[PDB]
Amino acid sequence: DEETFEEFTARYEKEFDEAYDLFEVQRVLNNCFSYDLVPAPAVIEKALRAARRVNDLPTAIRVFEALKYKVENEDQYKAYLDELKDVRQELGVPLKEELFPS
Amino acid sequence: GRIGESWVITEGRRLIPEIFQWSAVLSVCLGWPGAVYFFSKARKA
Amino acid sequence: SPLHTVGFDARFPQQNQTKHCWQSYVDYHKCVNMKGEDFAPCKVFWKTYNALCPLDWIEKWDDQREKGIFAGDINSD
Amino acid sequence: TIAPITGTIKRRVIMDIVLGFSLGGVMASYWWWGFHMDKINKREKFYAELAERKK
Amino acid sequence: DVPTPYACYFQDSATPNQEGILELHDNIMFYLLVILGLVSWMLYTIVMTYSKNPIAYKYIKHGQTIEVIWTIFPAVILLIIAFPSFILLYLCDEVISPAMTIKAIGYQWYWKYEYSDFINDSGETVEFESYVIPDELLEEGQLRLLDTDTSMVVPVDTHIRFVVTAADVIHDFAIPSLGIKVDATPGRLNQVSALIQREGVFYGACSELCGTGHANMPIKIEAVSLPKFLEWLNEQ
Amino acid sequence: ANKVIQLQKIFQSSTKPLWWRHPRSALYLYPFYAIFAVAVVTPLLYIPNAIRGIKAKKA
Amino acid sequence: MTHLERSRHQQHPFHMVMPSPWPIVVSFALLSLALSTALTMHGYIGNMNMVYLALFVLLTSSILWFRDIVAEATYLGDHTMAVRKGINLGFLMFVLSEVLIFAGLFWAYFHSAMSPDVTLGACWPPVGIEAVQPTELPLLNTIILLSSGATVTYSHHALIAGNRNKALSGLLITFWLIVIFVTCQYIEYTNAAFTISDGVYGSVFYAGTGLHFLHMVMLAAMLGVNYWRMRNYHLTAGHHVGYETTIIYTHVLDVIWLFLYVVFYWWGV
Amino acid sequence: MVQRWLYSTNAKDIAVLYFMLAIFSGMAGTAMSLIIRLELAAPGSQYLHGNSQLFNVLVVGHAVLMIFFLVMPALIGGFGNYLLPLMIGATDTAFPRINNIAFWVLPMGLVCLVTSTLVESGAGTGWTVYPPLSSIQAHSGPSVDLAIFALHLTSISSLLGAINFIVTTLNMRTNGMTMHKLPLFVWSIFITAFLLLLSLPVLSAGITMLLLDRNFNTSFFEVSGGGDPILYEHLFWFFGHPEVYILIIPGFGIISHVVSTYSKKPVFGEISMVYAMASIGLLGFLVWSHHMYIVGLDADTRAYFTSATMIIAIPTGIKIFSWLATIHGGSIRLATPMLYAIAFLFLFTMGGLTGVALANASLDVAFHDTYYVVGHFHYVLSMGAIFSLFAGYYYWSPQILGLNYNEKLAQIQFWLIFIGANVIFFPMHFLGINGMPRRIPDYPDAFAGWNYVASIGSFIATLSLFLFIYILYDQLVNGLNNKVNNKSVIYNKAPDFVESNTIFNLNTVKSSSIEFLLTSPPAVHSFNTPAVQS
Amino acid sequence: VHFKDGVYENIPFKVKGRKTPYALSHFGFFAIGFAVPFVACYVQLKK
Ligand code: HEA
Ligand code: HEA
Ligand SMILES: [Cu+2]
Repeated sequence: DEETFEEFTARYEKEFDEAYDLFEVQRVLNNCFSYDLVPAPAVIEKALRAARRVNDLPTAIRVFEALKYKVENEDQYKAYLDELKDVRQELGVPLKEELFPS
Repeated sequence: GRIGESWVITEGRRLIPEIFQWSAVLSVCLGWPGAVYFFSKARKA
Repeated sequence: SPLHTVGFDARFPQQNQTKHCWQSYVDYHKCVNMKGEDFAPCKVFWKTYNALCPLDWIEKWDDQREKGIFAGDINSD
Repeated sequence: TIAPITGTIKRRVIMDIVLGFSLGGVMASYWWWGFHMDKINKREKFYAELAERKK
Repeated sequence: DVPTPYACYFQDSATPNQEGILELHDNIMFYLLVILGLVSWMLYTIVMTYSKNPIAYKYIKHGQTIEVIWTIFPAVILLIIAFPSFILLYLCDEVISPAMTIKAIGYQWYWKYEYSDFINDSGETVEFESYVIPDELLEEGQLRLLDTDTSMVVPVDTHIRFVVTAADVIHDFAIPSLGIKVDATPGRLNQVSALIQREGVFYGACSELCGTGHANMPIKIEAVSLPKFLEWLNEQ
Repeated sequence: ANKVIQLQKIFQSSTKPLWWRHPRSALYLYPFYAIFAVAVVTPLLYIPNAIRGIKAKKA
Repeated sequence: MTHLERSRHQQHPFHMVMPSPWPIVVSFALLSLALSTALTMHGYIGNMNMVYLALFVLLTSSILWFRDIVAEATYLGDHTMAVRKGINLGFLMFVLSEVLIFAGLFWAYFHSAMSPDVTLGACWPPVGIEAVQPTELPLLNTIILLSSGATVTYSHHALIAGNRNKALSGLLITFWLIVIFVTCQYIEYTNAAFTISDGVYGSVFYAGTGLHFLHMVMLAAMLGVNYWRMRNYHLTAGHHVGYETTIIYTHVLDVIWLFLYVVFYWWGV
Repeated sequence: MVQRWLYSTNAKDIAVLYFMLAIFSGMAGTAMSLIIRLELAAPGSQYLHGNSQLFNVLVVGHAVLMIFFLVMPALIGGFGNYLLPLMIGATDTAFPRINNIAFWVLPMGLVCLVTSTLVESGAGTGWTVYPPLSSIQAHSGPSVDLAIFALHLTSISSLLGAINFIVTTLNMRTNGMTMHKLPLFVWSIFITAFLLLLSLPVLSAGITMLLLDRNFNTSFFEVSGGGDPILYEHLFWFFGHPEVYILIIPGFGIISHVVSTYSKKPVFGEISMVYAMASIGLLGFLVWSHHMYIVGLDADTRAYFTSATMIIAIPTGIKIFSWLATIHGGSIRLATPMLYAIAFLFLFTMGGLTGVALANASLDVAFHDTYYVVGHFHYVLSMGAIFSLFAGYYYWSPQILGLNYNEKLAQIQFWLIFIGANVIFFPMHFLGINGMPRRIPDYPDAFAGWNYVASIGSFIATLSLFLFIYILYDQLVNGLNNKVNNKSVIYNKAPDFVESNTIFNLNTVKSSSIEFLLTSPPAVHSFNTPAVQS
Repeated sequence: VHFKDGVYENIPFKVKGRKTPYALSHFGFFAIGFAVPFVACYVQLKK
């Protein structure tokens, strides 16, 4: 409802900037997924960087599953494909190719 | 870039089973009195 | 009734007619109880009390007049 | 990477409500078609039985 | 008439008042049915869709569009379902020359119908009881628990006034077939304009408790032609 | 007055029930209820004991 | 030490009340009274003395609770501003329920304004039914009651201001006026207006007047209780839980009496 | 046990007594209504050989116990005195002797009804006490007087409970809570307190004058003197219409609470819903004579009353849309209180819309005092009292007592009682639409199969109640063994699907009600320092 | 009133004691509940 994405986005990166442990990361991630606002690739990269800082790969698994299935978005795929591949090959967090064939 | 939907495809393929199931549920909930009426000797049958 | 007595009714615009029989009976009992010769002044609402009004009220009012304690508020004549 | 988001806030409930209203209306019409047919048949029978005895 | 077994609708209409009442009732039922179907399908689709919802949309509180939509819709819905009610009340409640007037008093577990509009031999007031035939003393072929030894008659294609009252306990003049249902106050009277256009026998019972022996309680109505009514009047 | 403070101090020192105000009245009223109400409610069901049992069965 | 006890007894205006038998005994008294009245008015025994004693002991229990509700406010104390406001609002809602009772009694006969009904009444004024009307007969008492209320409302204001010899004069005047009121009520014991045989128009007025004769008895009993309460001199011009109740009662009863006197006396006559 | 239980002065120790009285009364009333339905399965004296006065007295007892003796102590008293002071944070409610005297004034009502049914006179005038049928002219004996005293004591207890609720809410509410953030259930009970306060005195006075007429050889409303019972029936309807709102509004509050907590999302405009309940409570007084269209009053009065009814219907629909928005767009866990809430929002809504259709001024000619009106109010009574009580029990029982319940047993119980209630109450509308009378032990031979299906549904419902009391037994006897194993759910709040379960150890039970954040039930005078909200 | 742990004191029951294994009391609850309907039916008529 005529709400700017930039303000809440910048709030998200600023919150992830001081990620001392996983609690604030988790709460901010839950808040971001609470809205209908589909997260941008930039905030997803920031979240993965914070998860790397706090060293919890399962949190990365959870967020990747959430991005795979959060809202229908008219069943968009290639957007999901690019938004996953850029952050997979930016630094390397191999997790998706294991839980699926198990 | 409007990938896939085209709302109509998934919209129909998802609601049609649901509306059919709900119609069947209502049909059963209205035919159980009809089942009782049929089973009872309403017409000495 | 031979399917035709008055036709259209427009005496009282509102639907409810609880307070209708008093006015339509006081005049009838008046015109009966002064002259008794010609009923022309009250010759137009014969059915307003015979069939259009509960005859139980009519019979109770007649019995009250016989006993002298009328339901309505009228004079002694 | 589609920039336009937040458009899913309201149209889901709007389409759900309008489709529910349409389904209710068409279902009620389907039920009431037979009821109205029976009512008209009964009315026609009433007129026939009232008019046939006088003449 | 007789309550049809396994019925799920109204009984057979007998008067234009009843057919108008049924028309209003089904007109109201149409909108009520669409509303209940809407809400039921809403509930069903919610419980079917969001039962598997992983993340809750917990930051939605305003919804102005739906708010105004379902704030303005109920008003017009109520207006469009109330207008036929008012027009039917105006049509039926009209005092269009009631032609017949008889007493209907609710006594103690019995009724004493008095016919004072008409006479029997010369000026006399016709009056008779209506006692329910006991179940043990029932004659073969009768209706159980309700049939009476003698009932009241009524002309067809006329207008009838039912003067309803009681003696000691409040009763009810409830006749669903004829579309008349007026309480029987012990001391206060009321006038209801009942007009009959179709022949037949219409049943009915007092829809108000009369103490204990209220299960064996007769109100039977028989509609007759003008020659039939005259012959009955001469016989009575 | 001249007894309020002392009585309050005594009550605080001796935290006992009955509030010390009306012990004789309480001892007079306690047995009266048991003597009266029980003995007046017992007939209410004792007398209709022979009256009870009206089956009024009919066939 | 002070902080912990202040926190543990500050928001707790409720005492550690002993296993008080008041609810069970009052319930037992009411049940005994109810069954006794039911058995006596129509039953097997027509005894009257012992049911009178049961009513007497029920009234004594009620009086005991009523005197405790004001004794524990001073002797026990342990009250704050919040609980005082709670008691005041409770008394306001009791007098509001009494106002609703009076409103129902008034509506029992006040809805017949323009005669909307047809038979069995529906005639304002009821011409023809002219018995000894209870209207304008006790107005000689109503006017002096209004005068007494007007002259004692400000006396009780001065009471709550100072609680001094002027308060004593006010309370003795109140005793005198309530004694006069109960005397003139008891003088019209049997033959006040008429008895209920037929034509119930003033009998409803008589019953409505009679059923409110217990509020004045309760007020007089409370006034005597407060008189003894001040005679003990424990209740100073402090937690006057009875003085506020009596001033609000005398400030509402005059208003409701004037509301009664507005109609039913010069309306329809 | 006499030293602390029979002589209690604690809301904590009296709420459980309220609950025990409520469940005992409910089970006894269900067995007695079982008898009523069983003797009505077929026409004739299948089980009641004559004595229709006995059937009438059975009906009066059923209705009275369902209305004033079962549900009033449960959600008004039992739930109020264990939730409102707990949510406030105050140590104890103001002057608990009010609560104690309100509780202890009930049982002699039960004994007076049982002894009145025992005697040959009986009270067979219906739950309504319309004169002169309840006077000495028709019904003699002390039964009428006993019923009058029972209703008087119930009214006094309800008034005392409202007194306690009002004083606790207004005088010693916690600093953190304010007017603009007060929760829903306490607003519901406060509005119910207003309605009860403004409704009790009219019944008290009118029934007092009826008793005086029966005793003083007089008659204010009976014809013997010139009175008219229509005035008393206006007064009785003026009392009765707010009563259904009194019994339905705390149900609205608890249902709002459970749906708000089970949707994992906050409320949908709490200001709008509290305005809705306030409007319902204020508008409940404009239809004082809407239940009495049968006399034949002026058409303008009937039009005004039907306009008032259609105005009253609007806030209920808005509040229903509010629950629907609350459940929309939120995570759903199919736990049993949610099943009760869904059954409510379906069947209560259907019953209310049927009543709205019935609310027409001229439509009482075919439905009033028939089986249609009983099919109407049985719907709402079952939804807002029976199912609401079941939801509240299964929603606070694991913490208010620390004892859990078998989830499988709860699910099968809900299914059984739901299908039983549906199959019982649905055919009653088909009986009513025909025009059958009410309050008759024997009926014509037209709708026998519907009576038979109602009887079998009643047997299903009573078997469900037997299973429910067995569930109560099992919870009271095997709670410790059920907690350790997987027989029941120990966390009504599954963690969000973004968070690990190890962090969840500190996030066990988090909602918008303080008593859930409390540990196992502490001593009665808990809450040493009142809670503060920043 | 502060001498109770907060486990089973909230109900007038007692696990300890061989007089009633919560079965005599539960049967008695059934008995007192089913009293009024059956006695009401029996006092003026048959079950
Ligand atoms: C609480 C409200 C309540 C409940 C639960 C019921 C339960 C039932 N009622 Fe009744 N009834 C009334 C309120 C209620 N009723 C009222 C007010 C009247 C007015 C009298 C009149 O109209 O003159 C009435 C009258 C009435 C009549 C009128 C009889 C006649 O015409 O004279 C009939 C029969 O048709 C009937 C049937 C039933 C049936 C089959 C059930 C069955 O559902 C019984 C099975 C029980 C349930 C399925 C619910 C479980 C109940 C509980 C108590 C659960 C216990 C646990 C908790 C409470 C936590 N009821
Ligand atoms: C739980 C108790 C309860 C509740 C909640 C209700 C709620 C309602 N009741 Fe009922 N009622 C009774 C208990 C109850 N009632 C009892 C005991 C009787 C006496 C029977 C007897 O005498 O034997 C009775 C009788 C009764 C009568 C007279 C029938 C009679 O007894 O002869 C009428 C009709 O005027 C009526 C109407 C309503 C309406 C309109 C509501 C509504 O408030 C319902 C609220 C819910 C809705 C209205 C749903 C919201 C609707 C929408 C989704 C919007 C759609 C409509 C618009 C466009 C606004 N009730
Ligand atoms: Cu109402």
